[PDB]
Amino acid sequence: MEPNPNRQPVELNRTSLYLGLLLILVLALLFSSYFFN
Amino acid sequence: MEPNPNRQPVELNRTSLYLGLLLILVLALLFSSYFFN
Amino acid sequence: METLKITVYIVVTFFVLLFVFGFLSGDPARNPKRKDLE
Amino acid sequence: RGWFDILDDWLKRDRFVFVGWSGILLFPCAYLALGGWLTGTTFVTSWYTHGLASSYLEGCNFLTVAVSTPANSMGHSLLLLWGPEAQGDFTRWCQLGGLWTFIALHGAFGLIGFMLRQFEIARLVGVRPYNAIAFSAPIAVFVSVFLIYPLGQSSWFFAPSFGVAAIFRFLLFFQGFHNWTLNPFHMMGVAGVLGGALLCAIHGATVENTLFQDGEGASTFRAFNPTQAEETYSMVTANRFWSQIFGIAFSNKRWLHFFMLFVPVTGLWMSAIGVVGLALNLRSYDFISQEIRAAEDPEFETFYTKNLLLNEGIRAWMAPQDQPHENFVFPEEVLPRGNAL
Amino acid sequence: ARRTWLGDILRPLNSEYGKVAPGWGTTPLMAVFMGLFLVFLLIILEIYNSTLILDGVNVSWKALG
Amino acid sequence: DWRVLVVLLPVLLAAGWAVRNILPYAVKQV
Amino acid sequence: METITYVFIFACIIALFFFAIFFREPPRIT
Amino acid sequence: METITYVFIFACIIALFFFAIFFREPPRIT
Amino acid sequence: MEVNQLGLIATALFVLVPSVFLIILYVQTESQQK
Amino acid sequence: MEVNQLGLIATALFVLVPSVFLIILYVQTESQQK
Amino acid sequence: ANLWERFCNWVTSTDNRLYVGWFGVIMIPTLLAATICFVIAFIAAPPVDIDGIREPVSGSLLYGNNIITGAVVPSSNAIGLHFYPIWEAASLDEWLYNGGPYQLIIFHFLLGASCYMGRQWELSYRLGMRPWICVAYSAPLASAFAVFLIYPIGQGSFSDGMPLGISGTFNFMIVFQAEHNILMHPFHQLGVAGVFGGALFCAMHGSLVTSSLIRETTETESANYGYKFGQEEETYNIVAAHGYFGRLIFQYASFNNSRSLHFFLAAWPVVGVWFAALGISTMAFNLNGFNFNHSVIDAKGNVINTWADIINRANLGMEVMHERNAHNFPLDLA
Amino acid sequence: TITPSLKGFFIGLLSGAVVLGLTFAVLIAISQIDKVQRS
Amino acid sequence: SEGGRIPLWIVATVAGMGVIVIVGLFFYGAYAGLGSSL
Amino acid sequence: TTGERPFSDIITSVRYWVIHSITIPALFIAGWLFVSTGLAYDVFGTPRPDSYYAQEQRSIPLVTDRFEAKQQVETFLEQLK
Amino acid sequence: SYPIFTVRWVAVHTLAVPTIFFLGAIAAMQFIQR
Ligand code: CLA
Ligand code: CLA
Ligand SMILES: C=Cc1c(C)c2cc3nc(c4c5[nH]c(cc6nc(cc1[nH]2)C(C)=C6CC)c(C)c5C(=O)[C@@H]4C(=O)OC)[C@@H](CCC(=O)OC/C=C(\C)CCC[C@H](C)CCC[C@H](C)CCCC(C)C)[C@@H]3C
Ligand SMILES: CCCCCCCCCCCCCCCC(=O)OC[C@H](COP(=O)(O)OC[C@@H](O)CO)OC(=O)CCCCCCCCCCCCCCC
Ligand SMILES: CCCCCCCCCCCCCCCC(=O)OC[C@H](COP(=O)(O)OC[C@@H](O)CO)OC(=O)CCCCCCCCCCCCCCC
Ligand SMILES: CC1=C(/C=C/C(C)=C/C=C/C(C)=C/C=C/C=C(C)/C=C/C=C(C)/C=C/C2=C(C)CCCC2(C)C)C(C)(C)CCC1
Ligand SMILES: CCCCCCCCCCCCO[C@@H]1O[C@H](CO)[C@@H](O[C@H]2O[C@H](CO)[C@@H](O)[C@H](O)[C@H]2O)[C@H](O)[C@H]1O
Ligand SMILES: CCCCCCCCCCCCO[C@@H]1O[C@H](CO)[C@@H](O[C@H]2O[C@H](CO)[C@@H](O)[C@H](O)[C@H]2O)[C@H](O)[C@H]1O
Ligand SMILES: CCCCCCCCCCCCO[C@@H]1O[C@H](CO)[C@@H](O[C@H]2O[C@H](CO)[C@@H](O)[C@H](O)[C@H]2O)[C@H](O)[C@H]1O
Ligand SMILES: [Ca+2]
Ligand SMILES: [Cl-]
Ligand SMILES: [Cl-]
Ligand SMILES: [Fe+2]
Ligand SMILES: [Mg+2]
Repeated sequence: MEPNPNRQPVELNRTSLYLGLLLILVLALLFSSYFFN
Repeated sequence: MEPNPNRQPVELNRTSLYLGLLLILVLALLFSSYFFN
Repeated sequence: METLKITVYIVVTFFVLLFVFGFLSGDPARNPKRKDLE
Repeated sequence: RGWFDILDDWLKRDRFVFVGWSGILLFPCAYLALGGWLTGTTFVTSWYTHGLASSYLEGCNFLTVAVSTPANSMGHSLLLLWGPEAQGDFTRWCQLGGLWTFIALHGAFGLIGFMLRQFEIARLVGVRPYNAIAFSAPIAVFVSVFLIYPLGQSSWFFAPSFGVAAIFRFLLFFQGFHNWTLNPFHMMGVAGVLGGALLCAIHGATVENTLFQDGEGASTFRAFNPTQAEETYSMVTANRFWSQIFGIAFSNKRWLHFFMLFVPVTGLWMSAIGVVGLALNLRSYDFISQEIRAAEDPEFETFYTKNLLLNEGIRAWMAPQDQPHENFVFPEEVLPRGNAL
Repeated sequence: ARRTWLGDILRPLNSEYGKVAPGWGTTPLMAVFMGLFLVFLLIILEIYNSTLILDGVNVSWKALG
Repeated sequence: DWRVLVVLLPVLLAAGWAVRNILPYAVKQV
Repeated sequence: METITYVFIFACIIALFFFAIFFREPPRIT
Repeated sequence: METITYVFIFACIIALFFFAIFFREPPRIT
Repeated sequence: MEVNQLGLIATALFVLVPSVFLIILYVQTESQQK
Repeated sequence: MEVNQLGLIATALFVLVPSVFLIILYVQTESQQK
Repeated sequence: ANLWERFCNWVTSTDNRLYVGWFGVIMIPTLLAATICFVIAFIAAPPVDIDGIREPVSGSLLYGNNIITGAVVPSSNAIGLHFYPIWEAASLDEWLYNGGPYQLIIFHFLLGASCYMGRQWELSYRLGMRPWICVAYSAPLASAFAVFLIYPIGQGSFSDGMPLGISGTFNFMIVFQAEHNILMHPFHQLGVAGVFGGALFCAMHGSLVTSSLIRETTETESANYGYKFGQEEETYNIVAAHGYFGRLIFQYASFNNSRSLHFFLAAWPVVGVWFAALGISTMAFNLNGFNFNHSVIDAKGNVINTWADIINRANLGMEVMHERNAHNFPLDLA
Repeated sequence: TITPSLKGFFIGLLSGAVVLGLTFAVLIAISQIDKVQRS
Repeated sequence: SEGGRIPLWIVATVAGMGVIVIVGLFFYGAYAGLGSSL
Repeated sequence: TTGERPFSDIITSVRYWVIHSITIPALFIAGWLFVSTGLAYDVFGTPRPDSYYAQEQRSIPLVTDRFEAKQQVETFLEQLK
Repeated sequence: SYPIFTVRWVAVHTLAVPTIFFLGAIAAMQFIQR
C-alpha cells in the first residue's frame, strides 16, 4: 500500500514526562482518599 | 561527561510483541481463577 | 534523655558556630565584582 | 462598501475607548449590571425577600450592603419587570428582588460581551486570542455559581447575593451545609489560585532581580524601551539561581508564560466543576469509613469529625434567620452546644 | 487516489469545494430565521419558567393525567 | 409629584447652564 | 467482577488474534 | 492497603523529585 | 476501616494508565535519531 | 461468590505491567531511524 | 589554603548543584529533621491530646486517617507555650501522647524556612544579582510564622496553632472565623485581593505574552521550540501585547514598560499576602474583624438584621460547637 | 386567548425591538455622518 | 478657555481634600444615626 | 493619542471649571434632595425606620406567593395602618 | 483643534453624572436618624 503523507512523529521530552508524572501522582494522592471513601 | 561506550540500542519487533502479549494474556487467563480462588 | 539533650546541645552549637564563623570569614569579598569591602 | 461596512468602519475606529461590534452587547449590559448593583446597594431593601436591611439608605455600610436574591417563593423566575410577578410596577419589582436577576442576567451577557471584545481586539491587532481563552475561567465561575448552582437548588434565593458580607455568608453556608472545603475540586481551585499568586509573585520578583544594567540610574525603570529587541533581564542567571535554590527552574520563556496562563485558569475551572456538583447537593461531605468507625467507637476522633461538629453548629444556629421561608423554630433545648458555650 | 464504484457514484456530491454565492446572498433571509428562532426559544423558556402563562397550558406534572 | 421637580430642578438647571455655555462650540462642531 | 475479568482477558486475546493476522509484519523475500 | 497506597504514591513523588532535579535535561545556552 | 473495596484498583489504574502513556511517549522520543 | 479480594488487582497488574513493558519496547523500536 | 578556608570556599561555592552557603548550613539539618519527623509522625504517630482534656485526636495514617483527614496534631493545651523537647518527656510514649512531634517539626521548620529566605539573599549575592527575591519570599514565610508561632503566642498555647494536615487546616480556619470574624477583617480582605489579584494577573500576563509570541515555528511543532534558552532577543512583541491590552481597557491603564509591569506583578500579591500575615498576627492579640452585630435599628428599637447578623449566626454555631468538652465557664477568652 | 403574561411578553418583545432598533438607527446614522477617510 | 491655566497640582490637592472630606463624612455616619447601633 | 483632548488640558482649563463648578454641585444637591424629600423611599419601596413593623408586630413581611406577591406586599403595607 | 462631544465624553459622563448624584444622596443619608 502507498504510504500516508499525513503521518508525523510524536514527541514527549523529559521535562514533560516529569511534569506529567507529577500531575498524575499528585492527582492520585489527592483523589485516592475519595476512591477509598 | 564522556559518553559511555558500552551503551546499546534495544529492540522488540512486532512479532515479538504479539507473542509476548499472547503469553501474558494467556497466562493471566490461566492464573486469574487461582488469584480469585 | 540526658544523653539525647547533651547530644542535641553539642550538635546545635556545632552548626551555629559554623554559621557565625562562616559569615565572619570575609563574606563581603565573596561576590563576583568588588571584593575590597573592608 | 455598503451600510454594514460603513458601520463596521465606525465601530472599529481607534478611539480612547474602543467600541467594536462586541461593544453593542458589552457596554449596555456591563453598564446596567454596575448601575443596578450601585442603585440597589444605595437605595434598595431586602426586607420582603430576606427580612434584611441592605442599602445605604437603611444604614448599611460598604461591607454590609447588597443586592439580595429574591424570595424563595419566586423559584427560578426570570423576574422580568414586565413579568407576571411585578407586572410592570418598578417599586414592587425592587421589593421582590427584581434587581438580582437584572444584575445576574445583564452581568452574564456583559461577560459574553467582554470575552467577545477580547476576541475582536485580538483579531484586529493581529495577536493570538489567548487572553479571551484565559477569560473562559471567569465565565465558568460566574455561570456555575450564579446560574447553575441556584438552578439546581430550590430557587434564586440560594444564589450568592451581590454584597461583601452577603458573599461571606455564602462561604460560611457552603462550609456548614456542603462541607465545601473537603471537596477535591475546590482544593484544586485553591491550588490554582494560590499557585497563580505564587507564580505572579515569583516571576515578577525574579525578573526584577535579574535585570541587566541598561542605564546609570539607581531607579531602574527608565532603563527600558518598549521598542528594544533585547531581553531586559537575564534568563540564564535566573535559571541558575532557581536551579541552585529550588532544584528546578524554567529555561523556556514561552513555556513559563503559558504555564502562568494554565495554572489559575485550570484552578478556576475545577472549582466550577465542584460547584456544579453542589447544585444537586452532590457533595464531598463525608468519608463513609470514617463514619462507620466513629459510630461504633466513641473514642475515635479526627479533624474530619471535629469539622462536622462545627458544620452541625453552623446549620442549626444560622438556618432559622438565613432561611426565613422555612419558618424554623428550634427550641433552646435542641440547639447543639458544647459545654458552657 | 483510488476510484471505486460507490466513489464514482458520490463524486458529484463532493466536487463543489469553495464554491460560493456572490456577496451577502441569502444572509438577510437567514437573519430573519435566526430572529424567529430566538423568539421561539424565548417563548419555550418562558413557558417552562412560568414567566409566560397560557390558557390550557399547565406547566406541571399535573398537565395531563 | 412636587418632589421630583424639587429634586430634578438642579439637574435640568445644570444641563441648561452647560448647554448655554457650550452652545457656540457645539454648533461649530455640528 | 470475576466474570468481567475472565471475559475481558478473553476479548483482548481475540483482538490480539485480529491484529496478529491482519496487521502482522508482512513477510518479504530478499 | 489504603495506608500502603498513600505512602506508595508519596514515595513515588519523592523519587520523582530526585530524578527531576539530578537527572533533568540540562539547560543549554544557544 | 470499612473502605470502598474498588478504591485500590481505582487508584492503581488511575496512576498506572496515564503514567504508562507518558513513559511510552518519552521512551519512543529518546530512541528517535538524534 | 466469596472470591479473594486481591484477585482483581492481582490479575490486572499481572496483565498490565509486563504488557506495558512490551509495548514500551515495541514503540521505541518503531521510532528508531530506518 | 587551610582546611577551614577550603571548607568556606566549598560552602559558599557557586558551582554546587544545590547552593549550600552559611544559611544553608543551618537550613539543611533543620529542614531534614522537620521533614523526617513529619513523615514518620504523619504515618505512624498515636493519638494526641491536643486540647489537654485527655481526649486524644488521631492524626496518622496507621491510626485511621487518610490523606485528607490526617495530620500531625498540635501539642497539648496543658503544655501551653512551654518548651517541650523530647528530653523533657519521661518517655517517647508520653512525648507522643502530648504532641511533641508538632513542636519539633514547626520549630525546625520555621528556623529552616527563615534560613531558606536568607539563602535566597546569599545566592543572589554570589551570582551578581539584585537582592530582593528573598523579600518576595518573606510574604509566605510571614504567613507561616503567623499561623505556627505568633497566633499561639498571642493565645497562650501551641494547641491553637495550625495543625499540620489538610482537615486540620480547615479546623483552624473555622475556629478562627468563630473567634475573630476574620472574614470581616480588612487585612484578610487585602489578602484575598492579594491572591485573587495575583491569580488574575498571573493569567493575564501569561495570556498576553503567549498571545504575542513571535512566529518561529511551524504548526506541527510546539511554539515553545521558538524560544531558545539564553537567546538575547525577546521572544514576544511587547508593543503588540500593549497595543492589545491598552485597547482592551484604555491605553493608560496598560503597562508599556516591562520592568514596571513585572514590578507590579511582584508587588501586588506580596503586599496583599503581607497584610494577610499581619491580619493573622494581629488577630493573634484579639483585635478582630468589624462587628456590626445589631448595628441597624428601626424607629421603635427593633433589630433589623443585615448580612452581618447572618454571618454572626454562623459564627455562633462554630463557637458553641468547637472543642465541645473543653470549656467550663461561659466566656471563651482564649 | 391573550392572558396578562402573554400581553407582558408582547410588551417585553416590543420594548427589546425598540431598544435594538433605536440603537442601530443611531449607530448607522452616526457611521454615515463621520466616515473614515481613505486614500 | 486655554488648558493649563490652573496648576494640575492645585487641582489634585483640592480634589484629594474633597475625597477625604466625603469619606470622613461617611465614617462619621458610622457612629451617628442609622447604622450606629444606638 | 486617539484624537480626543488630553484630560490634563481639559480639567486644568478655566472653562471646564466654569461649567462644572455649577454642574457638579447641582447634581450633588439633586441627590441630596432625592433623599431628604423622602422620594427615594417611595421610588424604591424601602421602609422608613418606622415602617419595618406595625407597632406590636414582630413577624417579617416575607413574600410567600410568587404570582400574588405584589398584592402580598401591598397588604403588608396596608397592615401598617 | 479638539472636539468636545466624543464617545469618550459620553462614556465619562454616563459614569460621572450618576456618581455625583449618588454621592449627594449618601451624604444626605448620613444625617438620617431613627
Ligand atoms: C444589547 C443589550 C441588552 C441585552 C442583551 C439585554 C438583555 C436583557 N434585558 Mg436589558 N436593557 C437594555 C439593554 C440590553 N438588555 C437597555 C439599553 C435598557 C434601557 C432601556 C435595558 C433595560 C431593561 C429593563 C428594565 C429590563 C431589562 C431586562 C433584560 C432581560 C430580558 C429582556 C427580554 O426578555 O427581551 C425580550 C425582547 C427581545 C429578546 C427582542 C428580540 C426582538 C426580535 C429579535 C425581533 C422581533 C420583534 C418583533 C418585530 C416585535 C413585535 C411586537 C408585537 C408582537 C407587539 C435580558 C437579560 C429585564 C430583566 O433583566 O428582568 C430581570 C428587565 O426588566 N433590560
Ligand atoms: C408545533 C410544533 C412543535 C412542538 C409542539 C414542539 C415542541 C417542543 N419543542 Mg420543538 N421545534 C419545532 C417544532 C415544535 N416543537 C420546529 C419547527 C423547530 C426548528 C427545527 C424546533 C426546534 C426546537 C429546539 C432547538 C428545541 C425545541 C424544544 C421543544 C420542546 C420544548 C419544551 C422543553 O422541554 O424545552 C426545554 C428547552 C428550553 C426551554 C430552551 C432553553 C434555551 C436556553 C436557555 C438557551 C440558552 C442555552 C445556553 C447554552 C445558555 C446556558 C446557560 C445556563 C448554563 C445557565 C417541546 C417538546 C426544546 C427541547 O428540546 O426541550 C427538551 C428545544 O431546545 N424545539
Ligand atoms: C472576585 C475576584 C475577581 C474580580 C472582581 C475580577 C475582575 C476582573 N477581571 C477582569 C479580567 C480578567 N480576569 C482574568 C482572570 C482571573 N480573574 C480572577 C478573579 C477576579 N477578577 C481570577 C481568580 C482569575 C484567574 C483565572 C483574566 C484573564 C481577565 C481579563 O482579561 C480581564 C481584564 O482585562 O483584567 C485586567 C476584568 C473584567 C472587566 C469586565 O468584565 O468589564 C465588563 C463588566 C461587566 C461585564 C460587568 C460584570 C458584572 C458582574 C458579572 C456581576 C455584577 C457585579 C457587581 C457590579 C459588583 C458586586 C460586588 C459584590 C459581590 C461585593 C475585571 C477587572
Ligand atoms: C516606598 C513605599 C514602599 C511600600 C512597601 C513596599 C512596596 C514594594 C515592596 C514589594 C516587594 C516585591 C518583591 C521584590 C520586587 C522588586 O525587586 O522591586 C524592584 C523595584 C525596582 O527597584 P529599583 O532598584 O529600580 O528601585 C528601588 C531602589 O533601588 C531605589 O531606586 O523596586 C521598587 O520599585 C521600589 C518601589 C518603592 C515604592 C513602592 C510603593 C508600593 C506600595 C505602596 C503602598 C500600597 C499599600 C496599599 C494598601 C491598601
Ligand atoms: C534545597 C532543596 C530544596 C528543594 C527540594 C525539593 C524541591 C522539589 C521541586 C519539585 C520537583 C518536581 C518537578 C517535576 C516537573 C519538572 O521537572 O519540571 C521542570 C520544568 C523545567 O521547565 P523548562 O522551562 O526547562 O521546560 C521547557 C520545556 O521542557 C517545556 O516543554 O520546570 C517547570 O516547568 C516549572 C513549573 C513546574 C513546577 C512544579 C513544582 C511542584 C512543587 C511540588 C508540588 C507537589 C508536592 C507534593 C507533596 C507530596
Ligand atoms: C438599575 C436599573 C436601571 C439602571 C440605572 C443605572 C444605570 C444607574 C447607574 C448608577 C451609578 C453609575 C451610580 C454610581 C454611584 C457611585 C458611587 C456611589 C461612588 C462612590 C465612591 C466612593 C465611596 C469612593 C470610595 C473610595 C474608593 C473606591 C477607593 C479610593 C478611596 C475611596 C474611599 C474614596 C434602569 C434605569 C436602566 C432600569 C431600571 C433598573
Ligand atoms: C557565639 C558566637 C561566637 C562569637 C565570636 C566572636 C569573635 C569575634 C572575633 C572574630 C575573629 C574573626 O576572625 C576571622 O576568622 C578567620 C581567622 O583565621 C579569618 O579567616 C578567613 O580569612 C579570609 C578573609 O577574606 C577568608 O577568605 C578565608 O576563608 C578565611 O581563612 C577571617 O578573615 C577572620 O576575620
Ligand atoms: C494500557 C494503557 C497503555 C496506553 C498505550 C498508549 C499507546 C501509544 C502509542 C504511541 C504511538 C507511537 O507512534 C510512533 O511514533 C514514532 C514517532 O513518534 C514513529 O516513528 C517514525 O518517526 C521517527 C522519527 O522521524 C523515525 O525515526 C521512524 O523510523 C518512523 O517510523 C513510529 O512509526 C510510531 O509507531
Ligand atoms: C467634597 C465633599 C463635600 C461634602 C459636603 C457635605 C455637606 C454637609 C453639610 C452638613 C449640614 C447638616 O445639615 C443637616 O441636614 C439634615 C437635613 O438634610 C438634617 O437632618 C434632619 O433630617 C433627617 C431626615 O432627612 C432626620 O432623620 C434628622 O433627624 C433631621 O435632623 C440635620 O438636622 C442637619 O444637621
Ligand atoms: Ca425617632
Ligand atoms: Cl474544634
Ligand atoms: Cl473554661
Ligand atoms: Fe514575564
Ligand atoms: Mg449613620
